[PDB]
Amino acid sequence: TNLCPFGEVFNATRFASVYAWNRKRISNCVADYSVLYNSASFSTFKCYGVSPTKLNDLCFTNVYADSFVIRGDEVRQIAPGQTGKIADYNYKLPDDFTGCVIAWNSNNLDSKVGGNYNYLYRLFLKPFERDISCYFPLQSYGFQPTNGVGYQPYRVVVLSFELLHAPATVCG
Repeated sequence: TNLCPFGEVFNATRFASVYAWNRKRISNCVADYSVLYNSASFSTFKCYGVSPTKLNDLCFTNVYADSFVIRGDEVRQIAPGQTGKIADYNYKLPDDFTGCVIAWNSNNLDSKVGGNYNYLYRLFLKPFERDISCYFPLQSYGFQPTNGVGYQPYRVVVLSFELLHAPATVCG
């Protein structure tokens, strides 16, 4: 009864840029979701399609966990059926969304005094596109603890749940 390894998913020291977002497939383990509901420390807990307390009693063939870091104000840009900077250039999301969205503060880790220029965004998609490639069309965020709330570095993970013709691999 090996757990699904979410300690390196949530408590990774370095995530990725939003144009190179880290997707990790999760299969063949047991996963606990109610402790992620009752962690009581996430600035954004939103679960689409299905309630998070009842997710512990469900089974899924494949999970895709997508991880990136965005600004403050555009946590509201994570929805299906909308427009936005992330929604057009960085991470577009399909309208049939049964996965769930967790975001939290990372001013403590993803920013520092004097500027954090770690992360990169497409300043110049279809759903689930990771776009790799006279200006260069990309820019870098400027991250300070003295930056504003909408300027704050937040970490976002997105859980995509799939049922296929395979037998079920991830349960609770």
